[PDB]
Amino acid sequence: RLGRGIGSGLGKTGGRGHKGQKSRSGGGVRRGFEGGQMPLYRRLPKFGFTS
Amino acid sequence: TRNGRDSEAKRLGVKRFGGESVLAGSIIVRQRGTKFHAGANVGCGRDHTLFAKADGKVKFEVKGPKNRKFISIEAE
Amino acid sequence: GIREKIKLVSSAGTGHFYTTTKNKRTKPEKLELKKFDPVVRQHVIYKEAKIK
Amino acid sequence: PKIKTVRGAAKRFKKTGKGGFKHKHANLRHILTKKATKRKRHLRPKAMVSKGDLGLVIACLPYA
RNA sequence: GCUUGACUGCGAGCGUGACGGCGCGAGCAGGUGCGAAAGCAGGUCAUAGUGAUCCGGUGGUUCUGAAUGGAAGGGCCAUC
RNA sequence: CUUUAAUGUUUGAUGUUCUAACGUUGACCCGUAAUCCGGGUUGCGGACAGUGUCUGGUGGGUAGUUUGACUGGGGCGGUCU
RNA sequence: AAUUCCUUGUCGGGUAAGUUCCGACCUGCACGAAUGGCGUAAUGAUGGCCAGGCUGUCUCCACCCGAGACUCAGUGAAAUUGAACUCGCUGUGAAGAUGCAGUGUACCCGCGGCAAGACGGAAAGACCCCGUGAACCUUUACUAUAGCUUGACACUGAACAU
RNA sequence: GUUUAUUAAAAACACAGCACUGUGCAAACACGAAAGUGGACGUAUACGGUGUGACGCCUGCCCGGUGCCGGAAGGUUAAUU
RNA sequence: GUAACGGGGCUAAACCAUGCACCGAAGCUGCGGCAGCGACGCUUAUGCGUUGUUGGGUAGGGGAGCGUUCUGUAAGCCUG
RNA sequence: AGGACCGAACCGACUAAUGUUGAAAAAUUAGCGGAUGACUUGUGGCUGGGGGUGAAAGGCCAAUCAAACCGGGAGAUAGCU
RNA sequence: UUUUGUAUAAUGGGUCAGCGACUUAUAUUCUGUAGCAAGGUUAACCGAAUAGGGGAGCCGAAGGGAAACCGAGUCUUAACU
RNA sequence: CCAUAGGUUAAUGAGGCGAACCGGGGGAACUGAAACAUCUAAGUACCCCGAGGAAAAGAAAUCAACCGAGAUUCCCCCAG
Ligand SMILES: [Mg+2]
Ligand SMILES: [Mg+2]
Ligand SMILES: [Mg+2]
Ligand SMILES: [Mg+2]
Ligand SMILES: [Mg+2]
Ligand SMILES: [Mg+2]
Ligand SMILES: [Mg+2]
Ligand SMILES: [Mg+2]
Ligand SMILES: [Mg+2]
Ligand SMILES: [Mg+2]
Ligand SMILES: [Mg+2]
Ligand SMILES: [Mg+2]
Ligand SMILES: [Mg+2]
Ligand SMILES: [Mg+2]
Ligand SMILES: [Mg+2]
Ligand SMILES: [Mg+2]
Ligand SMILES: [Mg+2]
Ligand SMILES: [Mg+2]
Ligand SMILES: [Mg+2]
Ligand SMILES: [Mg+2]
Ligand SMILES: [Mg+2]
Ligand SMILES: [Mg+2]
Ligand SMILES: [Mg+2]
Ligand SMILES: [Mg+2]
Ligand SMILES: [Mg+2]
Ligand SMILES: [Mg+2]
Ligand SMILES: [Mg+2]
Ligand SMILES: [Mg+2]
Ligand SMILES: [Mg+2]
Ligand SMILES: [Mg+2]
Ligand SMILES: [Mg+2]
Ligand SMILES: [Mg+2]
Ligand SMILES: [Mg+2]
Ligand SMILES: [Mg+2]
Ligand SMILES: [Mg+2]
Ligand SMILES: [Mg+2]
Ligand SMILES: [Mg+2]
Ligand SMILES: [Mg+2]
Ligand SMILES: [Mg+2]
Ligand SMILES: [Mg+2]
Ligand SMILES: [Mg+2]
Ligand SMILES: [Mg+2]
Ligand SMILES: [Mg+2]
Ligand SMILES: [Mg+2]
Ligand SMILES: [Mg+2]
Ligand SMILES: [Mg+2]
Ligand SMILES: [Mg+2]
Ligand SMILES: [Mg+2]
Repeated sequence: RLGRGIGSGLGKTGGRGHKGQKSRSGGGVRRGFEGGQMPLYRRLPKFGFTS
Repeated sequence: TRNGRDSEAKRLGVKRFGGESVLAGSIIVRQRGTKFHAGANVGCGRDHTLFAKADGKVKFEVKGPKNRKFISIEAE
Repeated sequence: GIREKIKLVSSAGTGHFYTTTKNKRTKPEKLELKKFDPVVRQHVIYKEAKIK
Repeated sequence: PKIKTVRGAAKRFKKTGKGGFKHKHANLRHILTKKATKRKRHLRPKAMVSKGDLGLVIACLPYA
């Protein structure tokens, strides 16, 4: 139970650190986000087909 | 200004030193020009990269009239 | 870059080809070289063609 | 609701026996002629996904 | 002077990168060239001369072919 | 085969003349106690105009947006492999 | 010059002295002919400048009459406010101290006054910057689109002539 | 005369006048998916738009650029066939 | 506002060179107490003269708890 | 005769002082401009939000206007505090 | 609270009381724990019904290859020590 | 000129209201894509029309694959 006092060890930040995306309500990047670059599953080419 | 340009460092130099045990094919030193020359059981790449042609200990020695520095492998 | 890429097609009819470049200002004559053909597993003469 | 797989990653990675993922090498589409044959030959065989990207791949592929 | 090794399939073991990747490589197989041979040749003294993926184009391929036989389309190889 | 002279055919290009579609914000009659509308009569126009689909051009008239970063603040200048 | 950067251009007039004004000069950085040029009586809560009259505007303020301010009785707010036992100086210090160091001074507490400080009060700074924010507006930015316009086909037919 | 009701009344806007241009009346234009209405129960001595802004003396040169107007032989070119 | 020994004050109460003392911290050592961890002696889910050692802490990670309301326990138990 | 003159009502709002938790969320006092006209005013009516209306200031459209107010999408989104 | 750094003359709070912020659903992975075990387990539904039935399915015990295919091997290649 | 339009009576029926659900006619944007046009949001919000206790759909010019199944609707799988 985060954010329930000093003694709990997870107070005043809820384990989210300081003012990042993870600290915002509903914040955080989508799956595969590489900081702005096209992710590895897009740098590499498609191959094959499903039989 | 019209300056402020450079290239990424290519990480040259000696990778395995004297007396180190190496496997066949391991490159000992990467260089520009023949700072070192290939000796016994040592090959020379197309970019003058010296690689081991046999397993053994790396030994540095100086021989010849030109006072050059040679790398050889003593395969026990 | 003004040198243009060309393809060398094997004469054996396998359809294998190599690709390289050639200078068009000089050396108008077609390029003929003996190169290995993987389909017939032999070194045969390759003839210049057009990349398309 | 059911988790949706990232379809772009599902068309490029196949799970292996020990849980790994194999992918084809890049840099072999349309500027390959100027690349040495040895370079092209090494890119032809299939490759293993690196350890750093294992977490990202598994996240994109939860059902496989 | 003679030539096309600016070879095809591979590659022990290393280097350098967070990664994508880049680089070096003896040796093996098949076919070559130059040498009488030992041998050397998987481009250029080396380090710049470059652009990922998607989409589309071209050639090859008994891989696939939505009832079946084809085909379209897709895949693979070569390549723009 | 060329050169093709004529021959029918099949599509078009204009021009002229019609009326019967269509137009009439011309006249008259009726619905009708009515400057609407509809119907009738007549005149004028007429295969146009006008409208639908498709299509080329034009279109800040009206929309949705874009208009980079580094930088001894920013802009300007310079730089980006 | 509602236009002149250099610039208070130069000369003349007005003043004891005029970076403004007026008249000229032309060297128009960067006036100019209906995005009008030049003049123009009259008009103007129009802009600038000068003179007479006039005056506490001023030299330089004085007095007086009223309404507040002050005292008493009654009623009785407000913005603000971490807590205060709430001094000066020099130095230090999230780099301009009532609160730290050193030192000096200061009996306890009101009332009428003045505003130097409490980086005083007011309002998540309007300037500056940032966000892959917002909105309006512009155009030979991009992509569209209403509208306008072109042709084909349909509504839409006949005859004749080339 | 008008204007920023609530920091700007002005040299700004309007103004009579002037010129260009569009508009033949089912007018142009505008409001309207359309019908219709305004323009106007007016008809170029009229109406709309634009710029200038009484009056006096006057309004010079450039059509290359960008628009607009006129031309239509040729080049290019959509739907369709 | 002295304001360039913190101040007083100092001709050594300054500086230089030798000493021997002492003061000086939550460091160290004593005498207790708590907790984590390591290999042992017996015994070992417990625990034992254990012993050695460790125990500043934000972001953050791990572990163990307190208390609040409600359900079962509870037609029980506490209670004019 | 006059968008003529001086000047009350009426209407405007140029200057200054006060007032700035006001008597007043724009006023009062002393002056000021127009005051037969493009005047002013009463009572009704019409034009509705990318729209109106505007002698044109992005002015005004219920103390709100470079796009009114109310409800809904809606717990928009907010790499910021 | 935010910071390299705040007695800071940086933000927040006049005070008290009450209220006020890591939840929920589904899916997936990992750890712990319990059960069964080369097997494990049912979903909807049936059902006097938290039982039982229902193994439809799902995961695992076999992989390699783009695929056809082959299979404790398989792919690559004409072939691989 | 018959007619027709039109007109006057008489019978029936309809008008409006109401929560959600249903069918149909229209139909956004914020937002996500770390911008933004295709796309997403979403045929959602909203507006309009109509009906019922349910509505809609419905008795193969359907699927299968050389074996067969046998209208529509709903649930769990198939399957992210
Ligand atoms: Mg912590
Ligand atoms: Mg914070
Ligand atoms: Mg963070
Ligand atoms: Mg088929
Ligand atoms: Mg725009
Ligand atoms: Mg948008
Ligand atoms: Mg910048
Ligand atoms: Mg000047
Ligand atoms: Mg002078
Ligand atoms: Mg002058
Ligand atoms: Mg001018
Ligand atoms: Mg002119
Ligand atoms: Mg002009
Ligand atoms: Mg006036
Ligand atoms: Mg004057
Ligand atoms: Mg005077
Ligand atoms: Mg004080
Ligand atoms: Mg002080
Ligand atoms: Mg100080
Ligand atoms: Mg006092
Ligand atoms: Mg005072
Ligand atoms: Mg004062
Ligand atoms: Mg930026
Ligand atoms: Mg005002
Ligand atoms: Mg007014
Ligand atoms: Mg005013
Ligand atoms: Mg004017
Ligand atoms: Mg011209
Ligand atoms: Mg011309
Ligand atoms: Mg200690
Ligand atoms: Mg209870
Ligand atoms: Mg008058
Ligand atoms: Mg008067
Ligand atoms: Mg004042
Ligand atoms: Mg007057
Ligand atoms: Mg208002
Ligand atoms: Mg808007
Ligand atoms: Mg609202
Ligand atoms: Mg929404
Ligand atoms: Mg919100
Ligand atoms: Mg403070
Ligand atoms: Mg405060
Ligand atoms: Mg478990
Ligand atoms: Mg059961
Ligand atoms: Mg089964
Ligand atoms: Mg193998
Ligand atoms: Mg977005
Ligand atoms: Mg009923």
